[PDB]
Amino acid sequence: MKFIKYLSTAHLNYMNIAVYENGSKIKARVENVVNGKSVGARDFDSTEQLESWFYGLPGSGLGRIENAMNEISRRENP
Amino acid sequence: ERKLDPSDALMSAGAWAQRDASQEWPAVTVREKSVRGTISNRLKTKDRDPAKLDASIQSPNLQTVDVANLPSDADTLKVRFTLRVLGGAGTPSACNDAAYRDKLLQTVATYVNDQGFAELARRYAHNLANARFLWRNRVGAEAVEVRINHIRQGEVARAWRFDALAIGLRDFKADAELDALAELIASGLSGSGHVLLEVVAFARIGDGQEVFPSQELILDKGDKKGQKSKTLYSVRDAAAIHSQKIGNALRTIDTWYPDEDGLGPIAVEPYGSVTSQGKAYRQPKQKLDFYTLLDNWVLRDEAPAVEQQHYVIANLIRGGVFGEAE
Amino acid sequence: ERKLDPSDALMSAGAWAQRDASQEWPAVTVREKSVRGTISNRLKTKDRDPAKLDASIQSPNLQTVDVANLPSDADTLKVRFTLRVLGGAGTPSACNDAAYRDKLLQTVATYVNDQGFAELARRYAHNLANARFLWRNRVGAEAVEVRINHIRQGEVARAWRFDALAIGLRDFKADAELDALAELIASGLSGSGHVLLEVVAFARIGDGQEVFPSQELILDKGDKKGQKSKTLYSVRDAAAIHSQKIGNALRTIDTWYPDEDGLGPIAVEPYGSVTSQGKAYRQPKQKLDFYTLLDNWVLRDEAPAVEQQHYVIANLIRGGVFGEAE
RNA sequence: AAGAAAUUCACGGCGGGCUUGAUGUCCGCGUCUACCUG
Repeated sequence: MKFIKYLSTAHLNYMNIAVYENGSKIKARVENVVNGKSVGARDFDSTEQLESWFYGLPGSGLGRIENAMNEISRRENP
Repeated sequence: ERKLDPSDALMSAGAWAQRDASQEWPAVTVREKSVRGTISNRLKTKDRDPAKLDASIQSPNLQTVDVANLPSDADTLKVRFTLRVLGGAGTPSACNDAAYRDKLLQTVATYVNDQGFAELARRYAHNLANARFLWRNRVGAEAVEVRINHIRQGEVARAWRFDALAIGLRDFKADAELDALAELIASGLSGSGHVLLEVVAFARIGDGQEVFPSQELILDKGDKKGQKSKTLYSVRDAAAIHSQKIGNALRTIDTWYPDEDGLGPIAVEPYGSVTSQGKAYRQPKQKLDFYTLLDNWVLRDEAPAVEQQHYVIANLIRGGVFGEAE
Repeated sequence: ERKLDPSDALMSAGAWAQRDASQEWPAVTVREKSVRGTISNRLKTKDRDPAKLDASIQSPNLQTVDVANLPSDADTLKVRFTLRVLGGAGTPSACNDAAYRDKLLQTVATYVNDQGFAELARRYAHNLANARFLWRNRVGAEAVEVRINHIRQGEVARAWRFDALAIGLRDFKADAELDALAELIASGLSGSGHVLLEVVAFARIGDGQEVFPSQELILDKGDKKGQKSKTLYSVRDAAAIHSQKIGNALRTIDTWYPDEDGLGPIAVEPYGSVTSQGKAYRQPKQKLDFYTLLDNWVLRDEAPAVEQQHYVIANLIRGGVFGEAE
């Protein structure tokens, strides 16, 4: 639903962050790129926050994708 | 009268050890004592996506950057040594006794029946060709499962030991033996005479096997993989855990049993095509098939379900007794 | 009738070993036995800022301090010896048999079909020019990937061995061979006649390759990097782990397959420009492209998806059979 | 008071960076006594 770009060269698990927009919020549905079954997402404000807390996570380079993936998969927001 | 057991369970007679792969050079074949084990090395990968997609309802913006990127996971891949040509698989399969003496007896009358059937199928049907299935389709080294593929010469050395001393010392060449039909071999009849001396409760028998695939240098293997159930989130890096003994590479006994549980071409469909692993419901895990389905009558769970009442299977008994050996 | 497999999977016939780089001097080229391996050294870098910055929302004083400072880090750059001119890459790629005999068969009728298609495309289309793709675009040493760049003379010595003895002993000069078009070479037709004797199941074939890039002294390399997933926090120093064998520098087999999986200019777009790695979805990892997209019909996952029903691909079959060789 | 279970098929990590700069470690000091390589 109103799909946009990824976060920077998945994979490393066949898992991806796969940010895509909603009409008001933006969902960050951590998912595969094969058959399609995701793990837990998180809904929040626009891309301007998405790059902000995405850059606000530790590690360098690919570890930001991975620590972002573990950070979203233990979600609070249903 | 004489109903089936409410809960029956049988010990895995004809047991099986683990394998410790360790690499060698030919003409140093005989001296496999200080032969070093093969540590599960850790390659780290990058790919494309050769997996397909479901074609029900999609948006075409996905698959361009799905396919286009680098899927790059860490893959712990067991790799050989640099200057080692041979291989290794050290497994003492010891055969227990008591082909049908149970471990649980939810009705003792059914236990007296099944001991009567080991008395019949062990008294009438001699275990010559039976253990010729458990040898001539497990000396032709289905022991070595995926690493059998294109060996120069995969030599099996089934030593056998009373004690620290070892008397039965039989040597082979498992590329001269097929995997679809068991052919007449004299020393294979000696080893099947020895498993005759095992399953019919004659002696302590533990067959120390030392299989030497003479394939090549640094090539890959087929070691038994672990799993990634609730461990692909804490680590979230590995995707194929080649399982380990203390410092070496396993072959899990779970895979190692259908090396030798591959007995019967006594299935419903095939003739000389498929020699599957002799199981209840005869299901192979590869093909997602059910050879000997419920609607057919070549089940293990129809072999005492008919034989415990009516005594007639007629030499498909072997794929209903070897379902009870393991 | 005759639907596709629910879960198909094929063994990587035409396998590939690891490389152990080791450095030499010319006219000592022939005596590459005591040639010492090249340990992955550890340089320690101080950074700069060459990366472009964002265009959405900024403040122009950030690049004063950022472009000022030094985000310095350690990089384990594998460096040559001091007085060694040559190089080394010792890889025994052994070619397995069974070009389309599967490893998983989720429907046996599809397996009989695909064995029929290896019967057609191995009976009708002879593998002369097929293995001329797997040799004339892998003897021109795409084997050596980034270290091919500006060699004096990158000499490939594909020795071939039955045993400890070695009979097929072919020598080359891979700078006299292009990487965009395969040209007519007699000894390349001998080696492709030998991979003809490999993929069509004739002999045990393991090609011990010894590639000698004669570039220079202490220059850098292109060894295969590891990763820094959840290891850039415990150590938090290294940023490029050049992966190791026992005491040497790898080329991971993952990179080493598209040395030889680079087969087909049989793609959608290019003519004589790009000779990519023959894959399902034909995706190169560099360019983030998808040559042979879903909307085009030059997929591997449309080659039996059309050929298993309608038998017509017509010599783009090779980029739909070599997708099954590996 | 558990007994059996082929987890496997394959997989480009690369791409490029000035670590640097500058320096008092010193000051004293009983190893110790004897003893058949048969």
